[PDB]
Amino acid sequence: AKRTKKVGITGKYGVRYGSSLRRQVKKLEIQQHARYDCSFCGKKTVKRGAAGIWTCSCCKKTVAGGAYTVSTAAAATVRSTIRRLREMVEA
Amino acid sequence: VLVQDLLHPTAASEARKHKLKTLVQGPRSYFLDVKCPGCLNITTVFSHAQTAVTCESCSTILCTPTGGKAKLSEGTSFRRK
Amino acid sequence: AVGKNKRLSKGKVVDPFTRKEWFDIKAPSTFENRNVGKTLVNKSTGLKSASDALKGRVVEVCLADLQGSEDHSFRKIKLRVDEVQGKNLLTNFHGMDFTTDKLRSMVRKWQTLIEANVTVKTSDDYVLRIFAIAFTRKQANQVKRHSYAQSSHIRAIRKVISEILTKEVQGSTLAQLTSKLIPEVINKEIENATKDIFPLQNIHVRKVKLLKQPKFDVGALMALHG
Amino acid sequence: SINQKLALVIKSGKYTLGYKSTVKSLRQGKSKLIIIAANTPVLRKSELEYYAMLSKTKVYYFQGGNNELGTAVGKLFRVGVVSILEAGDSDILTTL
Amino acid sequence: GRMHSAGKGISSSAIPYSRNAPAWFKLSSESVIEQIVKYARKGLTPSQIGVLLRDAHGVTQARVITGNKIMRILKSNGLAPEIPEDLYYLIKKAVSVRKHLERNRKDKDAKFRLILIESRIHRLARYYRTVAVLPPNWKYESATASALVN
Amino acid sequence: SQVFGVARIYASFNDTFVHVTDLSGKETIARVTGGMKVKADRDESSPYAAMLAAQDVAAKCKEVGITAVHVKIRATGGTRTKTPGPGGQAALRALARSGLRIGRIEDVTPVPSDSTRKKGGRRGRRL
Amino acid sequence: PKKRASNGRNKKGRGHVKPVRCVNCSKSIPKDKAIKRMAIRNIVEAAAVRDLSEASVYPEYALPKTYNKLHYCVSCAIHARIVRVRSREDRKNRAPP
Amino acid sequence: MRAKWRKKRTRRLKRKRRKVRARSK
RNA sequence: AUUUAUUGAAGACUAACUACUGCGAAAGCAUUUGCCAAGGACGUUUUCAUUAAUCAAGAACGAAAGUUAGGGGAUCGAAGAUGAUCAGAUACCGUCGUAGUCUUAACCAUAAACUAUGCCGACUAGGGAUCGGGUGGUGUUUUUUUAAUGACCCACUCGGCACCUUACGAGAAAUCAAAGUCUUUGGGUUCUGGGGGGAGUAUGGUCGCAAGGCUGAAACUUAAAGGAAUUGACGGAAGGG
Repeated sequence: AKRTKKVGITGKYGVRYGSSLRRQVKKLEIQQHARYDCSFCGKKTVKRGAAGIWTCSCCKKTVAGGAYTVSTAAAATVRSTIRRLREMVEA
Repeated sequence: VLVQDLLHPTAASEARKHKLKTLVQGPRSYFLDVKCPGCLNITTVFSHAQTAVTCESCSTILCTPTGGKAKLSEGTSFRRK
Repeated sequence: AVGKNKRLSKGKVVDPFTRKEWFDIKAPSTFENRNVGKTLVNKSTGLKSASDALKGRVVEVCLADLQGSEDHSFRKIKLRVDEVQGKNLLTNFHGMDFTTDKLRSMVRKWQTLIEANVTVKTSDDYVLRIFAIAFTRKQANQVKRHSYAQSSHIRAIRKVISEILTKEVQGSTLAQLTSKLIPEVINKEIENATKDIFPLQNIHVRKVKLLKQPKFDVGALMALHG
Repeated sequence: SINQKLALVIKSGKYTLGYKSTVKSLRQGKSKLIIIAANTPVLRKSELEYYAMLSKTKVYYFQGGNNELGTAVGKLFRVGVVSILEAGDSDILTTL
Repeated sequence: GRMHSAGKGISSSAIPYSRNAPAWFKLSSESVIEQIVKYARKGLTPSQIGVLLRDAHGVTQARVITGNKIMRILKSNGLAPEIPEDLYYLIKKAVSVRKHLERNRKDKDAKFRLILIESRIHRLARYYRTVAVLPPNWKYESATASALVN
Repeated sequence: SQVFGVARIYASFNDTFVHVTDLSGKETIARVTGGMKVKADRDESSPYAAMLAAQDVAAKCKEVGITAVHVKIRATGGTRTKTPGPGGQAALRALARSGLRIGRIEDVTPVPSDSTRKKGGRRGRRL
Repeated sequence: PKKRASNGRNKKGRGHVKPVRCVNCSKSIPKDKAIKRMAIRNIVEAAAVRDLSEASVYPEYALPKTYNKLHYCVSCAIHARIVRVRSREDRKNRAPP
Repeated sequence: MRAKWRKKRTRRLKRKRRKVRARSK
């Protein structure tokens, strides 16, 4: 059914380590165990192997990315600004 | 005004009003016979059209559309109906 | 305040005018009044080289001074110190700018202001940011009080202005640009471009700023002072 | 727009999805048009370009992925490629 | 009065008194019918079909030219769509706003607007499920709708 | 013909500065202020003290050899009051009546587009 | 009671207006509510005009002016006599003399 | 007194009641 | 130092134009350009056909302040420090200045959140101005004098933000085109109030990280509080003598 109200994956941590620290880890633990979308095949077979190794089982590829999510917002801004300056220089 | 013949008004007042306010609503649009040069292919066209209509020949476009009526191209023989 | 100071020297005269020499600055070939003023600098010891210590300068002077007229009064030219040749030193363009009172005069309400900007390169390796000011206007035979535009008119006016600016300066070199801003052909180009949008009075040009120059090119500068 | 023209062919015409059936049709000459997703192996993409070069068929690249192209045709899976064998009703082959 | 806003606009049509039209067009019911099926056969909607017929042929409105209306005609000649036209457009606009949201998570105006669109969806779906053009157990759900637009 | 300086007056409330310089500006001549003339912290902005400072810098610049000046009037601007103090008109009239020649009066007060923040609270200065 | 009909401001169909700061007190007051005036004043203030004209290198000189808008709060306006209090019948003269 | 400060006096008072009652439990 | 001249960096902000002007469900929204979807009004001889109005429960958004973690961090500035003025002044005024002010992710769910005026529909006095769409006039002006288009003028219309005058009508009055069509009482629906205080307090649930929010009494006390106007008196309020 629905077992727990609000601890989620941090109910394995029990009554320890403080609610706030259990809350913060919760956000990132969800993020790191989830399946994501491979840009190469579109399928939901991307998972973390290790910190910043995100590999897709179906299409057998691996992409470098954030330790806990596969695209970090810092790197997103960098992609966009690289694209701007790259188009400009050949132009 | 105290009294007026609302059952028999003047043509000018019912032409002045909105078309949904007359004693029996009816449209203020119309239809039109139009013919591009060359082939006759005498075609009917609506006033407030929303389309860019032509003749069966080719792109011989007659009425470009606008938010109210449709603006007809320059070389077009057109006529009320 | 003459006797208020609590300390003049926490650390524990000769007249600089006799220590300073005068210099006389000239315009380029693009302005009829060549001689425009003078300036001062310390005597060129071997320690300092007053020539370069003076090279680091710029001067604002009015275009009425530079053209003998009174219609050009409301525009001022900043000319940069780029060459010194034996006490008749020379300048070159740095930037046009209006006088704040003229600008504050044409702006008034119950009209609509429009402004455009371009960041465009010229033919001769400079890169300039030009601006353009336009106002709307009550027609003659009009009776309403304000004459406000409709903002789609404004994007269209902006676009046609900006493309005229880019079109002109891309092909006009710096000296050519200077030579074409004194008559203000740009304004008549705009008004003939825009009379199918809005009547649009007060179409003057506005300031223009070297954002990064090329190499000096002393030959071209001396070519200007032929 | 483009998705409506593709939908008309799905309703009226006929088609085949996927790499294997497409290249089978392309060998036979039976196809008219191919659409290829953009998330796609560039090798497979280029291979289809070669096959369509031989067959003289036309090619179009879809601003989307296999998932997006699949939703367009009205199916509920990933479609990296689709082969139009005949349309009958649409102006798809004529336009674009 | 125009439920999802505060406007009281009345920009409508005014279909005339002449229920037998139009005194100059003397072509046949069968001709306008074959034209209707031709437009519906290239896959047009009844609204656009009547628009086209009106502003290109002499067609005041199909209900007086023929004996009946265009949706009835299409149901009778076998081009009866799976669901109603207006419901189809609401679902299209819904998925559009939904994908806009999923790429731009802070357009709260668009979240609100999506809520109103889906409310309208639900209301017209309830009307259809009560009057049997749709069956009960039908329901807007998101991914199935994204598929159903074709 | 005429040698030119520039007049640069700054007529802030609480002080009216005058100093004269070359057409370029870096060559400075004879900075004097109202507070240099008088004692009391209130008459720093006094137009009398302003004309005093104006006449001395006119004398100094005449004995250095200037003939005319192009005038630039200024006030605080930026965030603050944006309008001059009385020492402006006073100093400009004084140097004008001193006999130095006059050209190109212009206002160059900082008139900022969209400033940062004007001080003294939301409710204001509760004087 | 409601002393006015526009509540001392001009807001209809808005609900909000960005503020402006005054110039004597610098109180954050809205824009529609303020006591905006306009100063268009000759720089010479009409007294030194003769002196500047004679000391000009060039005659027929335009002699420009200071242009500036003046945002006032209600308090500083009333105190400096810009506006003043009006009878219960002459509050409604929405135009000036 | 002013109504706003009446709210502030009660709120500060109220949070003091909360804390002391927390002490017993 | 203050000042003036040539640059540079950082962050915030969007003057003047800016208004009895626009858009938005409300809070709110002002440099340009590009993309993303949305929306109102108008025009319609298109289509469906009563699908609709208002709503306990329930959900979405919700100024500022405030909270959590990153960035950022210039002005301004709760706290705090010093100058004073004062009988006192940790208040006004001055000079510093941390939190904050900006942004990303997540919370908070209030405001004089006001037009103190629920939402939907109808009918009823005039007049002019204005915003958006539409219609008509060999109208004026505009390019190549003159075609279009555009921008103006005139007339009409629908929908808006409001206004000016009356007062038939209403109200306790101020006032109001609704706050009218209510003792000649009934178009449809929702929420709230029953003298002042105690008290939006206590307790109990419930939501929130907290601050706090939603629901929310009683005892006891009192004959008044309160609204709008009239005349006087007063004012470190103005105008005149």
